[PDB]
Amino acid sequence: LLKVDQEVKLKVDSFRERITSEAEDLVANFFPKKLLELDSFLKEPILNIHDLTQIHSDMNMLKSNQQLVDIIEKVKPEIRLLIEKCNTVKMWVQLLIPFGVSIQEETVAELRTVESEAASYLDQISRYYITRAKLVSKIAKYPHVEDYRRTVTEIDEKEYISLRLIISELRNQYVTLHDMILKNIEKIKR
Amino acid sequence: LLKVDQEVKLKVDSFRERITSEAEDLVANFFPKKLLELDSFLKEPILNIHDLTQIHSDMNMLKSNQQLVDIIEKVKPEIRLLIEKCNTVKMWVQLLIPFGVSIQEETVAELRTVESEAASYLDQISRYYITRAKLVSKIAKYPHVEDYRRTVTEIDEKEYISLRLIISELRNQYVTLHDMILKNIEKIKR
Amino acid sequence: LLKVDQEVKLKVDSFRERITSEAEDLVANFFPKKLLELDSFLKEPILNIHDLTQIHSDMNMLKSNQQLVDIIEKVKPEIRLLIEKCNTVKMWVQLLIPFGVSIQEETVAELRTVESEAASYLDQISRYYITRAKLVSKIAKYPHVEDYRRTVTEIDEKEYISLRLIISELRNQYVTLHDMILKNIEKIKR
Amino acid sequence: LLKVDQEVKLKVDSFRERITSEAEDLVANFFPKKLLELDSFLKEPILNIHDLTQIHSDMNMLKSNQQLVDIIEKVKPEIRLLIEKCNTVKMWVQLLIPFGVSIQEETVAELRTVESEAASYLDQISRYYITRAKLVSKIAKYPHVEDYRRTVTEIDEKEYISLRLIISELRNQYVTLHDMILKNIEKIKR
Amino acid sequence: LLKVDQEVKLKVDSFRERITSEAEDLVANFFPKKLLELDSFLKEPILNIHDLTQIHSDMNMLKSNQQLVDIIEKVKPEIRLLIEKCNTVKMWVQLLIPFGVSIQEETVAELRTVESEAASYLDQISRYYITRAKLVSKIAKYPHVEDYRRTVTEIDEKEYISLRLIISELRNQYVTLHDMILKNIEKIKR
Amino acid sequence: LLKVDQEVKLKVDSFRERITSEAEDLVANFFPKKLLELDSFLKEPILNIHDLTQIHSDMNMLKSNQQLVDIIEKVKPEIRLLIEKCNTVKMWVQLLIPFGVSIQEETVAELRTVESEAASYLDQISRYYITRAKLVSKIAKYPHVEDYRRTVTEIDEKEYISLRLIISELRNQYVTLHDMILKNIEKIKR
Amino acid sequence: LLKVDQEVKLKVDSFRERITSEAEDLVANFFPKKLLELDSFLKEPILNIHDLTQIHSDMNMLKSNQQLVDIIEKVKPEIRLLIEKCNTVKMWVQLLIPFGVSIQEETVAELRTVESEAASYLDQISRYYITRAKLVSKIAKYPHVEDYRRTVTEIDEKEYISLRLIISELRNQYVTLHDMILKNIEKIKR
Repeated sequence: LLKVDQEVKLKVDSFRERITSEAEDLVANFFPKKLLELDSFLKEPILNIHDLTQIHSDMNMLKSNQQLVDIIEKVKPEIRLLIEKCNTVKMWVQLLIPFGVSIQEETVAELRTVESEAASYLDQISRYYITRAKLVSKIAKYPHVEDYRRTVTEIDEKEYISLRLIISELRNQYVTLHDMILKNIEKIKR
Repeated sequence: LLKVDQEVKLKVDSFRERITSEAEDLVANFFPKKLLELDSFLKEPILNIHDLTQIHSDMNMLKSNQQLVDIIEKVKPEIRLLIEKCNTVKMWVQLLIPFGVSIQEETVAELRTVESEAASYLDQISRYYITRAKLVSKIAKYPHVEDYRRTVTEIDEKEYISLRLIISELRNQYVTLHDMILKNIEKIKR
Repeated sequence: LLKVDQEVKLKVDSFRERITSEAEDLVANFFPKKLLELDSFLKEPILNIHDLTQIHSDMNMLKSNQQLVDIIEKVKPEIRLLIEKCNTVKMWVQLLIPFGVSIQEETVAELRTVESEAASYLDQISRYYITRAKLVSKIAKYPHVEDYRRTVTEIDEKEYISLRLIISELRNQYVTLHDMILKNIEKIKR
Repeated sequence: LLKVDQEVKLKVDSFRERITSEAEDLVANFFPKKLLELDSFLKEPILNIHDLTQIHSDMNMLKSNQQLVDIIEKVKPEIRLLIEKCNTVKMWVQLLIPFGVSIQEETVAELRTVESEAASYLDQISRYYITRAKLVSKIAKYPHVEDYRRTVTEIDEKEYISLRLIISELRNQYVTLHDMILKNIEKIKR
Repeated sequence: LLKVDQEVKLKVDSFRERITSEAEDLVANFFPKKLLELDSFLKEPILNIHDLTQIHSDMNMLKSNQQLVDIIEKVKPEIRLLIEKCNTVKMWVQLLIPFGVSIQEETVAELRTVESEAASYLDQISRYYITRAKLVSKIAKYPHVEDYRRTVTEIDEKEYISLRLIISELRNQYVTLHDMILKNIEKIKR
Repeated sequence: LLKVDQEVKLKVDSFRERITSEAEDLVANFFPKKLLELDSFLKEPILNIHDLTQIHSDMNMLKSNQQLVDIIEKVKPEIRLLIEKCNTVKMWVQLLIPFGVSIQEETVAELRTVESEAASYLDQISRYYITRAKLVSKIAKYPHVEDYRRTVTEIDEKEYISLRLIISELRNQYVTLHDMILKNIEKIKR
Repeated sequence: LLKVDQEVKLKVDSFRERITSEAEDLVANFFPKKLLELDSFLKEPILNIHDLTQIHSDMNMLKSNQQLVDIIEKVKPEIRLLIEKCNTVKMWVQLLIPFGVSIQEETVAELRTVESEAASYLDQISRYYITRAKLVSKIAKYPHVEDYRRTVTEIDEKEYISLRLIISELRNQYVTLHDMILKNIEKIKR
């Protein structure tokens, strides 16, 4: 009835071994290394501006806020890395064969939530660009209304607080995931 | 009261046998073969670009991003295959006659979820085209606003990360489904 | 207090007998006959095109996709038949007088779900026409944007995969309903 | 503290008697009579057209589909009658004084659901007119797009299947309500 | 720590006595009197028109339906009275000091629901005016489309069935509330 | 590890004492005083108009309804006072240290609901102004449609019934809150 | 299998110590200091205006309300500080290793809710600017409608009550969080 070609099965077994090796190295070495790198990034001066008047840009309908754009470019690669690394670790947890079954399900759900939240971060950076564009377009059509000029300054300041929250939250995820997977794996294995 | 013509019943029984044979071959041979093919596809250079500056396209309102379009064309057939193959396997699980009843219901629900998620992937590729079109149309109407030019570059980069996530997720589904159906079928049969 | 004219009651009893006879014949003979007809329809070449480049239509804002329209015309009568036949069977289950009561309620709920899903299929065919029309209208207003031309090709391809899914799903419903009603009726009757 | 004028109380008691008499006659005689009338209406040729090409109307932006309008005019009075008759029966169930209390609550909830569904039927007939109007208006603004012409034909065909479903469903409600109220009243009274 | 001026407390006690007296008279006398008045109103010829062709108004974009407007003016005061009277009774139930506590909570919830539903009735009369206005405005912009003329006739007929349902439902509330409060108060008091 | 500067702690303790004193006086004296003031306000002639024809304003697109605006100005300060006073009382309940714990949580939830409802009242007054403005703007663009003139009269009448409901509801909150906090505090303290 | 480089582990341990020290100082000293500062801010005259006629600004489409803008500028830094400080404390609670486990989860959930509410406050300040702008734009297009002029005055008054509610609510959070974390930490540690 159901049987597998030995040659195909052997090649599949190598895939299982490769995923396991990548996951063990990622949790043991990559996750800790990133926590140190992100903590230093928060300390850097660009993400620690005391007064938000400086981030504001000057217009007469054209230039985007250059200071904010540069911060976004540094943030985007880090969000992408968490999404790619998390997917590999999640598959390793699912592949592992085990009370123990319940613990494994909790770990997969927790990893799944981190992946979904990361996508939200990428989406919010995209939403800021479209929203700022609509308001900047509005200023040209109705020059006299002061509030339209005021809203564009507010959207720039809100993004700065938000981007710092994303970097801190990604650093939080690495330490929390590292500790949780290490404690849970011993129970899941047995 | 209720009785069936023998000739009609015999022809129906052949349909039941045909569906069962296709399902056993699909789980035992097709699902494993695809996992190997998709894993190689991820390794290929086009899906592994290190810097997302290269994927960006240059405009003066016309050409779509050629590099992204080519990647989408390769991804679409694979999503279609999972939808067609999953439907045949789901019917086999429903047809099987069996604690055992509960296990069978779990398998049908799990297969149903994979089918619905696959449709979502096809929908997101469609949404990207309509959204990019609206933003490209906006650039022509309001040339001066820089943010509108910035949003179209962002939508191209977001799609690249998303398409790679779809290929990895489809590879994840094949290994997870193969293992789950094989373990569950022994219990369902008895 | 409450009593019924004998002449009116006799005519009502004939209605009850007529509905019962139609239902028994429909489950025993019509449902099996349709499963065979639909399975052959899937095998036919029009619903099995290997490459979706062929289904694409050529425009300079006018002609709809002729190949897709012809497939839709064949699909619509089959969806209509399931809705009409299911309503008659559902009334027979409700009329039957019976643990047994719970089984009867499950059957009515299952029949009700199949009826609602069938209406969804008719609605999706309608939505495709309105959506394709809006996008085709957009191409004329903004000729230069390539993405608008690309979206109309994508909507045609998505519909082809969807229509085949509807025919396969209707075939799935007939076999599942036939088996479920036959097993459940013995328990419901007793 | 709390007491009622005898003259006012006597007049109220006559209202209670009148509602009870109308309800007993409606369930015993009106509900059965309607089931016979609606069953004959379904048999009539206008509601049984084999091919939906005939219902389609011919345009060059003006005339509504005459065949569909005539069917709607016959359907509207029947939906109105169920709403008015159901309200009187529901009040009788609430007035009755009684395990028995739970049975009474189930009957009121079931009667309430039938009343709400009937309102939905009246609403859908209204929605078809507004939707067809918008699409017919669109054809004039953009004559070349064929899909806009195709959608108006589809909306006419969908309505025909829907109107027949309403007549069959109203016939279903009468038989189901008649049987349920008669069985439940004996328990509710005691 | 916490104590109240005797003079202020005495004046508050008079408020409590006044609310109690108004509530007892309203449930014992006002609620029954209204049930008789509304029942006669339903019997009156204007609310009982057999054919809905008569309610239809004739236009060449100007006059509202005079017959419908007159019916609405009679209905609006009655809906307002239920809202004002119900609020006073609800406060009396809350003030009463008492198994008994649970019964009191059920009565307040039931009174609260009647108050909210009454507001819905006032809202629907308002919605009809805005909706009819938009459709009448549409007829002038696009004279040729017949369906726009058809929709305005349909909205008038739907309102007539709805207004009669409101008057019957308000009559239903008075009898149901009268009976429920009288039965519940004895338990709540003890 | 964790310790507090004595000087800072002493100043914080004075804040705790001040909040407690304000709350005890507010529940014992302010809440009762307001109930008497609001009850007299309802008795005043402006809020008791018998016929709603008088509130209607006469237009030829300009003046707002003066009678309604004056009533709104009196209502707004009272809604603001409940929001400010409720916040202080809620903090006192949270600060109190205690079966007893559950009673305290119920009181905070009840106080929180009253605060949220009060904000809704302020929002509805704002919505009326924007909605009336849109309809008044519509009358000028399309002078002939009578229904647009009719809707503006209806929105004025609906607001009058609504404003009286707000004043009565605020009076209801004061008596209910006074009684509930006094009964609950003895249990919470012990 | 899983092991960590000693040098990397030592650097991570220093991160854990640094976060713990910052959290203990923040709860013991920063949270109490802020409560005193905010309480004085509420006492200041600008946030205590008796009549809201003064906050209103005079227009002939141009100037924003200067008095309101100045109040917003003072409020924004305080909301930002709570978001940044709360994130550090939340990580300390998660890092702590412990009935005790349940208490820790409650504290993290409570801290998470305070962080989300703070973001809502920043969002509402942004919404006021966009909404006031749209209404101010409307006044210019349609000068005659008085209600549009009335709505802009109402939006200014609503914001003043809202900003004072934010400052009071932030002061409430500091005292509640300080007390809760101090009581919970002893149980969480043991």
